[PDB]
Amino acid sequence: TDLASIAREKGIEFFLISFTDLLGVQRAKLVPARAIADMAVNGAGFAGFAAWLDMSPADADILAIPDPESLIQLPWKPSVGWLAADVHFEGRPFPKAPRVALKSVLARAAGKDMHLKHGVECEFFLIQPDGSAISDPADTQAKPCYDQDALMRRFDVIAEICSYMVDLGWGPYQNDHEDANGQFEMNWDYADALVTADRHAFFKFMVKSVAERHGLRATFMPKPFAHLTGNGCHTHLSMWTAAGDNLFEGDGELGLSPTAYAFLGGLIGHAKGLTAVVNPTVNSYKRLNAPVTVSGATWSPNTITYGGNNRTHMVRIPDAGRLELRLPDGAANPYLMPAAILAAGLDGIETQADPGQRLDIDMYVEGHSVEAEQLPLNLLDAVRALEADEVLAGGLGAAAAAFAKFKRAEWADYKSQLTEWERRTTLDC
Amino acid sequence: MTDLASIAREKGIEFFLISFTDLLGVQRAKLVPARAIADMAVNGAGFAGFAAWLDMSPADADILAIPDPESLIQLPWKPSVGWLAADVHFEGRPFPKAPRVALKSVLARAAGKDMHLKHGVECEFFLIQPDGSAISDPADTQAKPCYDQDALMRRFDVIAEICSYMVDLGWGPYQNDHEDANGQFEMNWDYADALVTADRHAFFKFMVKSVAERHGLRATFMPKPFAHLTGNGCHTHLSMWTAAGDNLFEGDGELGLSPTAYAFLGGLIGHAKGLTAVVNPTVNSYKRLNAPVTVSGATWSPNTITYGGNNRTHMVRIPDAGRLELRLPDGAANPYLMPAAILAAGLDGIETQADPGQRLDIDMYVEGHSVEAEQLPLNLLDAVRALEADEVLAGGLGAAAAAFAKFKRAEWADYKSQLTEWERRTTLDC
Amino acid sequence: MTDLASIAREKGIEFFLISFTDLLGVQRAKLVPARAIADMAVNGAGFAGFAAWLDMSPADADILAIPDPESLIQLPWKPSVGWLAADVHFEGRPFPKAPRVALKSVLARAAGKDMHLKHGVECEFFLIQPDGSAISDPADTQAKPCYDQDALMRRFDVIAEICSYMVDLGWGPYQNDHEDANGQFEMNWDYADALVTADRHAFFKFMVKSVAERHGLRATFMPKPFAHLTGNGCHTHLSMWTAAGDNLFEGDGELGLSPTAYAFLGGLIGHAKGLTAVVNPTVNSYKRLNAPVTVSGATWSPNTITYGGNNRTHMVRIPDAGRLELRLPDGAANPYLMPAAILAAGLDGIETQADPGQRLDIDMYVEGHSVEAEQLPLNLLDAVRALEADEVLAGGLGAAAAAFAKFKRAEWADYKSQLTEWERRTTLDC
Ligand SMILES: Nc1ncnc2c1ncn2[C@@H]1O[C@H](COP(=O)(O)OP(=O)(O)O)[C@@H](O)[C@H]1O
Ligand SMILES: Nc1ncnc2c1ncn2[C@@H]1O[C@H](COP(=O)(O)OP(=O)(O)O)[C@@H](O)[C@H]1O
Ligand SMILES: Nc1ncnc2c1ncn2[C@@H]1O[C@H](COP(=O)(O)OP(=O)(O)O)[C@@H](O)[C@H]1O
Repeated sequence: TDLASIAREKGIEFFLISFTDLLGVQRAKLVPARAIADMAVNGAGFAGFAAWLDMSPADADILAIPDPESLIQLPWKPSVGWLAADVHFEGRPFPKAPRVALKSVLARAAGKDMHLKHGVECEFFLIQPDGSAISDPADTQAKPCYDQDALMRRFDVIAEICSYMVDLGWGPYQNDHEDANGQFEMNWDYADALVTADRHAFFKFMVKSVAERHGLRATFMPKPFAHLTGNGCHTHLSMWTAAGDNLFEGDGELGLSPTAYAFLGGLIGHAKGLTAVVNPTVNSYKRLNAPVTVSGATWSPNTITYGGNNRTHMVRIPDAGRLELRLPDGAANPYLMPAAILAAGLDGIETQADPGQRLDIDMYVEGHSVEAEQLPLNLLDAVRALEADEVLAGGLGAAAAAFAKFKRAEWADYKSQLTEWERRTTLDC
Repeated sequence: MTDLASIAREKGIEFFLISFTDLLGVQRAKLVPARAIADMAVNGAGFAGFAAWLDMSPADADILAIPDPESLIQLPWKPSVGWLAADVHFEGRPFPKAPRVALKSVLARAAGKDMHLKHGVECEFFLIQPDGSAISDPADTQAKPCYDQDALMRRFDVIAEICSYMVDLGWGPYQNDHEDANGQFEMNWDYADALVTADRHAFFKFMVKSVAERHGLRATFMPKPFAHLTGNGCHTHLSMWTAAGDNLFEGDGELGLSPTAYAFLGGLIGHAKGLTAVVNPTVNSYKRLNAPVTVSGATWSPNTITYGGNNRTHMVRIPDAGRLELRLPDGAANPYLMPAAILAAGLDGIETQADPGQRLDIDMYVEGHSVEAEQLPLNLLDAVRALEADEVLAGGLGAAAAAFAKFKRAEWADYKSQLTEWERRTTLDC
Repeated sequence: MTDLASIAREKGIEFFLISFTDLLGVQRAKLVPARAIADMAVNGAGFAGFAAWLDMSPADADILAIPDPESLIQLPWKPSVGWLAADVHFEGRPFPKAPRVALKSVLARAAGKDMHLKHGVECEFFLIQPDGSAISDPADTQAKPCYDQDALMRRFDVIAEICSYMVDLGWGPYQNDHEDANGQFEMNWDYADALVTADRHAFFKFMVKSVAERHGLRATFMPKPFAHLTGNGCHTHLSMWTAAGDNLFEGDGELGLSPTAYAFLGGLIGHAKGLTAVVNPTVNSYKRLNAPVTVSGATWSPNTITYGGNNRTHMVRIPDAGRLELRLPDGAANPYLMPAAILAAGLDGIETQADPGQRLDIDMYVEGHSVEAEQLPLNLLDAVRALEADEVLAGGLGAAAAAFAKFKRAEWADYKSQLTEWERRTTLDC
């Protein structure tokens, strides 16, 4: 059926034709039902220059072509229908647009009968509308993870959103209060990478929208509070044949196949550059200065290492037939992130990359001793690692170079800023 | 035969709170939609143990909290949610550091000797301002406020609502009182098998806190929340039953007690110091009014390792034939570790035919200065040392004891850096 | 022949400040009454080194700070007090981690080759509100404020007072300027033997801070105290003299320089990265305005490892025949470690006949994007790594280098936990 006919059936009065730009910003146009047919076929016009797409004011408008299978009637306002879209420029999918970049990598893998499936653990904070503190002043204890009281104190927003995911058929299965005061997580079933990526982009918008409707605010910022741990976006990954078999399932260590370990080998070999994409902000690189590893230290790995059922590494092996990449944070682009991961993975497969030795230790503690390689310490270094990484850069195409340019400009901006701390500690130098 | 998915459908349960109690008594829970409960009930809900008070490592596999379907409680103030108590499992086995698991281990040993602990709890709590700075009722001020009719009825709405919930839940509530301190209250219900009472105890605190907050108030089970007032006890009533339904404490001796009851009592006396660490488990548990002429609420807490008689002045009171009341525990006492440690002490007393000593039919707050009675530990650190040195208790509670002690010493080091306003005001001019 | 007790009597000195500079540039001092100075001058003033920035242990014997009687300065704003610079001694020997001692070691090596470093410092500073939140003069606002006559005279009282002090002290002050940033100032004086200039540098900062505060203001030598303004340089002028009084940098080559000057310059270029760590020693030292069209005060700091010519756009300027100006250092540069590290780099250049490369007679803020010039370290951690990897510098400064690096990494770990308002505002909606 066409979108126009569905608009009539479901009572949809407007569609949000939406695309994700290089910085993860949701760009959208609100079009009345009477216009969906024309837009569905010809796309909605946007001036790509006004988004983060590294285009020119003199370029022809991009046409964003809605994927009708992505359709989501806003559960809090069903008369509006959300669509994810592919940005086209001059008659071709635009390779700097993240969803397009992802579909390209997916296409290469599918051509080898390898279909990436993933699921995302999107931690977020519920905070005051002005952003200055968490939403619950009573959520204060040192180890608040899974706090029953605080969890239920936010039952209304959490349960409302969860029920929405049930109805949407995402298979939500748990809601938690996470490690930091004010921090939460709502998990749902993994799916085909494109499906999960669309849900991911929609989910952030749904959480922000519902929080705001309850007089609160949600943030997926990696390190919103100086005194608390950060928002991870830990990602679970597996590769499937079209016929429905999990290629990662095998008879090797921990129930993993050689394909799984070669994929993991790409993740390891490509970790430095991968960091730039999945920890994509200046803020992504801040850490509590704590010798005694906080309860939430696990939100982020420090070392290019794996694995085991061990939340202390860059890659965890939770179970047979999957890998968990713990590297990504809450700012990770829903499309660029799976795309860059897949590019690194496929390469590991094609080069039969060796992931090295599994470390069955606590990398936060007994891993000071080990000569494990360290992850990039800031945005600029991660970006340089990305540019120097030919497989990764070539994997993502022109998205990589445009991304790197935006991040360098953010870096320059950042370097003009003063922290209160440096003023306090240097004024009397 | 208890199928959670089917009950969710019958009763309109949209979410379950799969919950467990950690070593510090904190309620840890995950909110799972009904569509996920079958899987969770069989396999458990995963939690990173490191993130709770379980003395685990960041690198450990997640624990799996396996819900006890029999504990199910639809939240009376929000029936679409079903609360479940759970046993922490680690590496395919029950996790001995988890309080509910520690308790079940002791009960199993007792049950193997055909001895079944039943207890009831007197969970005093205060109703206070949301910011915690004062009691909830500024008109509750009189020097002797206990059982004040006015103040009690002024909080009729919160108390009656919670009591009605307990009626419907089948706990057999039978009385609600204003207790000894201004702002202090208590709601009693029927004793039951220890695990049943423990689960109810854990749920009860959550219910009182939740309902208070819905009414714009706050509840606290803190031992000594106000410097000018007496404290929250968790006085505990105890009896031991055969599988066939006989109360072993019932007998022909003094006050209607059997020698078994007296030997159990003997274990409580013998293990008192270490017991204090578990049932008075916070730095705050050791604060006391400095009054030369006693006080109305002095009874909230015993000072001496003594019993008994129908006398609220001792560590152990004999309220009636067939039971002992341990008056030691305070409101911070872990709902599971407390019955566990008490049972460990009492089983040892029975096994050794422990002698409880002389019953003192005197007022221990007065006449108990004279009597050469042994004093209870005066602070957290001394209690913790007595616990670590107590083989029966430490061994009885398993690894839970050592982890508990490590946590308490860390709290103690924290406490030792703090300054009271008093010491500043009285020492600044030294 | 310089007797402190006798001078105290002649000149009315009631107290001495026996002072030393630690690795972070902090002035450590003890206030001793005149009656004690003889003993202190011979034996030194005791300090617990652990309590200053000297990377020592609580268990170490106190260091003894032995005052250099020749450094004596009666505080011009309070002549009853006599300031003395001191060498830190530990276990009967000069302490190599102490900056003044580190500097004297390098000078001794240079002097052993009949090479005597003389330098002068351009110590920019801002005059600011006592609370540090803004510059001291709310009327100093114009986009190009450099040498503003109005704003300069509006602070005539503090500037003239300090200048007069420098006149009486014999430093040969010759000019006072409003510098490039609003609120920024500079007071120049004659170059001198390196140790003399270093002592004066240390005293000067203290004098400016002290006099500003007496006038209800505050002075700061912080590199980048205001986000909207350029920074405080400590541009340093350098020449090397024989004992007989000849300036070795003077010669017949380009711009009146000898091959010795060019080889010295070659060492500055070769050792630039590591040098950056010492003379730009704070996290704050690496902040910069983000302007596409340069700025009036852009010159406060070089971006590239290049020279030279009478050109304020490079890391090294050749102001005139017979000297080099290193523009690298900022206001946080340790008065002793900075000349020490510079001299270590320059002596190596002379020893290796280091090639400085091509002089660039261009505007490096503009035309220096094109030129394939090497960039200076972009942050503290990278500078520190370059320093640790620099054998000549690390070896030249001795244990002072390693301790310095340890301190800077610790500051860095501290910095990495901080959030700017900018990143919160631009990332909260990610
Ligand atoms: N084979 C798989 N491939 C990709 N993602 C998966 C796979 N299996 C599960 N996931 C997803 O991983 C995420 C985390 O699952 P979860 O069972 O909570 O992991 P764990 O309990 O081990 O931490 C969920 O979104 C889940 O659906
Ligand atoms: N045989 C028993 N064993 C354990 N607890 C009991 C027993 N009998 C009563 N209790 C419980 O003791 C608690 C207090 O009972 P209560 O009659 O109010 O004591 P009293 O009036 O003597 O002070 C209640 O929870 C009650 O159910
Ligand atoms: N031969 C020299 N060696 C070291 N420093 C010198 C030498 N000559 C002058 N200086 C010092 O350099 C600093 C700057 O001098 P100045 O004449 O104002 O430089 P310019 O005007 O070229 O920018 C002063 O402290 C000055 O005394």
